Amino acid sequence: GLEKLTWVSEKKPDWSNVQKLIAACEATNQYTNIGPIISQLESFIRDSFLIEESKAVIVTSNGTSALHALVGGINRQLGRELKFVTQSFTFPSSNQGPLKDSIIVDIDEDGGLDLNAVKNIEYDGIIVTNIHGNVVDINKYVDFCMNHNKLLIFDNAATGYTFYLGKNSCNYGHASIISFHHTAPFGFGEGGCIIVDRLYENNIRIGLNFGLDNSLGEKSQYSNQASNYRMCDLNAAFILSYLQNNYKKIINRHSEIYEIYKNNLPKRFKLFPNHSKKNPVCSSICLLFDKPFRLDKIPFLSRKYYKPLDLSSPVSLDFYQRILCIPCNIDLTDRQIYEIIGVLNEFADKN
Amino acid sequence: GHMGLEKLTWVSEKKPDWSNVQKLIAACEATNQYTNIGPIISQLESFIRDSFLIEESKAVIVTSNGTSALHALVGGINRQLGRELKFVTQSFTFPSSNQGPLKDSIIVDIDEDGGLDLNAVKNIEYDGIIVTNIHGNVVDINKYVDFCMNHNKLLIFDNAATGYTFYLGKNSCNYGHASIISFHHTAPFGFGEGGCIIVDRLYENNIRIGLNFGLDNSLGEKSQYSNQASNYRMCDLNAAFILSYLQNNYKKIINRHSEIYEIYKNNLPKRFKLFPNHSKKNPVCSSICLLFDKPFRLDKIPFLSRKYYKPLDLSSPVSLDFYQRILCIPCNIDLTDRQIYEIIGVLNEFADKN
Ligand SMILES: Cc1ncc(COP(=O)(O)O)c(/C=N/[C@H]2[C@H](O)[C@@H](O)[C@@H](OP(=O)(O)OP(=O)(O)OC[C@H]3O[C@@H](n4ccc(=O)[nH]c4=O)[C@H](O)[C@@H]3O)O[C@@H]2C)c1O
Ligand SMILES: Cc1ncc(COP(=O)(O)O)c(/C=N/[C@H]2[C@H](O)[C@@H](O)[C@@H](OP(=O)(O)OP(=O)(O)OC[C@H]3O[C@@H](n4ccc(=O)[nH]c4=O)[C@H](O)[C@@H]3O)O[C@@H]2C)c1O
Ligand SMILES: [Cl-]
Ligand SMILES: [Cl-]
Ligand SMILES: [Cl-]
Ligand SMILES: [Cl-]
Ligand code: NA
Repeated sequence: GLEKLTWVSEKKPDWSNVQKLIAACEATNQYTNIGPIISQLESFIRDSFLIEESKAVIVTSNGTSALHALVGGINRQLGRELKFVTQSFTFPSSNQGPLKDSIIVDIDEDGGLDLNAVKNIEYDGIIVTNIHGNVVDINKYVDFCMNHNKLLIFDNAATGYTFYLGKNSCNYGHASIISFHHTAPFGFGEGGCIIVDRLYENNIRIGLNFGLDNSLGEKSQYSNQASNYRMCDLNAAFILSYLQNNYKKIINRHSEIYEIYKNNLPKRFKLFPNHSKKNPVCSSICLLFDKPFRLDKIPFLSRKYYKPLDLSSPVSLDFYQRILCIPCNIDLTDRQIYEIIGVLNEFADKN
Repeated sequence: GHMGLEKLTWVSEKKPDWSNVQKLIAACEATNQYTNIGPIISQLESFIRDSFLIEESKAVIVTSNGTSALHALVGGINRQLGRELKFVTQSFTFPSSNQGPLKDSIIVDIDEDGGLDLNAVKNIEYDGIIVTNIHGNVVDINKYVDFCMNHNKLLIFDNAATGYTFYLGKNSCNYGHASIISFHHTAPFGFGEGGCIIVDRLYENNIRIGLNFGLDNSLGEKSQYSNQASNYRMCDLNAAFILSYLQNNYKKIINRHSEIYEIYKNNLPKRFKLFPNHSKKNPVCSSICLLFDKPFRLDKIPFLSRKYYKPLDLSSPVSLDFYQRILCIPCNIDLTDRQIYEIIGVLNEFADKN
């Protein structure tokens, strides 16, 4: 039964629908530099993911370029290269591009950047990762950054539809980013999205286009903080089509998969720390064993994320050593989930 | 009075060969591998090598866009050498070469041949230079090669707009340590977004793993991200649209762009010159770049036309002079010879009155 597990659901273009969308590009020859699909996808994300009016929805080439475009747009707006802190327990994106010199601190046992490690250092802002659809105690980060006059970015690459105190977690902090990578529940190919305070929208949007704004004619000015960060309308069509056809099923079924693990926890495993009242929509089901173990002991498709960016961060390393990332996708059967739980019970008994 | 020119577009009308694109992407549907180097990437990199004639000494590495080809190239070389390398770029170019890992590159003027003024780096500390082959025109490539050899400097050609201009019998992309090309929709060979790195094999591995955050899955637990890396890879969906467009069009684009250049070469309007170019055969141009003898405004030209490049440093005098004197005329496979002569008619009329 577990032989046919896949990391990602089988995804295939709805060709008739993708062709209908890109017909708009064919009619004007505008397939990028903000063609006719970008507004359609940004709208659909706003309305389907429930983003608030005080937030821009800005699609980009990938989750990484969503984070980098966000920072570059903010840097240009403030006339300074801002210094960010990120947690060790995250993907490389938050220590690359305009963040290549970001400060790396440990997480606390609740899965997010340890606020204790930024008490006595110089920084403009923090990046907190909501791990694989799970969310931190978001209001403790909002409150701290408010009291210290710091920018707050949520790395929601893997966290497009987990609700915190009645709204999409993407609506908290000054900004968040989402990934539409093929491996994300909502993704298809490559893509990213910035959810950000309107204060920064214009500088971020022109910052996808080297800083250039055609509407300014002769005073259009590049920024050395910008790049080519835009989403191509081809990619926007594939992602919008996948979302139109699947987004509601993904939300419901991922929540149901979470329910089975929550009510049938395997022996000596705990759910990854989460602070949502309703079940999170996960990119994988993250469990923590009570002690370090190797993946090669687990006899079905599984992974460990995230190898600490700084291998010296103790909680990050402990989590990495104890974590199991189980496939979570709309192809999973309840039968496969109960078989996985039975295998992990057996794993615990032998280990 | 020129409704015959009302239909001019900057770019040829491009539409997917849906059957060809669907055939290519069926490889992705079979395995669910649409990115992270799916089954189309090797096919597009092979097609570019065989079609553009890239030597076996060079890796062909596709990327998300021409800007990411340049940035992934520099980020991979930075990782291999163990430091953030200092590049000089020319003011008369696109922003890409003063962004990302090049955000602090040194900017210098061009000489009147359209490339980086080598006399301007006399007393600078730098590791390499980036020279822009403007809109398919090439610089005296061997001048730059000899200089970078004598001075032990890395040489990158920004060929964003220059995928098939030959210098001494080989594609200009084959010269220096590396070049990059753009498959942006606005590029003759482009469709949507895309880029390509042509680079000495010495750097191939660091650049390829640098598309994937510096991670190498073949190292297992020793796989290690680099702060010099990013997400720079080309999505196989994009590879399929670009490959299909190249397969159907690249030979016609080379021949037709050469034919269009030939008409301008033999019917130059009064007081305009061809942008400087050092190839023996006609270049393959993203636009026909003419220099008027005097500064002028685009709003005097009664047909679709542009100016490139606004100088990155507006205190670069040769760069500003070119900008003020340049006219970038549409060059694509939809243009009729009849339209080109109506354009030259308009530009003689412009010249006599300015
Ligand atoms: C020397 C050099 N180096 C690097 C790069 C970076 O490559 P990449 O990252 O691929 O853009 C470039 C890129 N040059 C290109 C760039 O790709 C494109 O956006 C464009 O810039 P820009 O003129 O600012 O873009 P635009 O105003 O939106 O479009 C130019 C014309 O192109 C038309 N166009 C534009 C997009 C489209 O989908 N279809 C289309 O027909 C558009 O209607 C307009 O008529 O031209 C540049 C010369 C370069 O020239
Ligand atoms: C916290 C955080 N922040 C930022 C980003 C950056 O977003 P983006 O720039 O979109 O990747 C991310 C991205 N995380 C993702 C990333 O997008 C993806 O490449 C992947 O990384 P990695 O595990 O190194 O890649 P992989 O080894 O190629 O693929 C993981 C699995 O996914 C399967 N896969 C992969 C690609 C595909 O097309 N189809 C497919 O089935 C693949 O077969 C394998 O089983 O997972 C990360 C968790 C993040 O987790
Ligand atoms: Cl809640
Ligand atoms: Cl679908
Ligand atoms: Cl030659
Ligand atoms: Cl075609
Ligand atoms: Na054809």
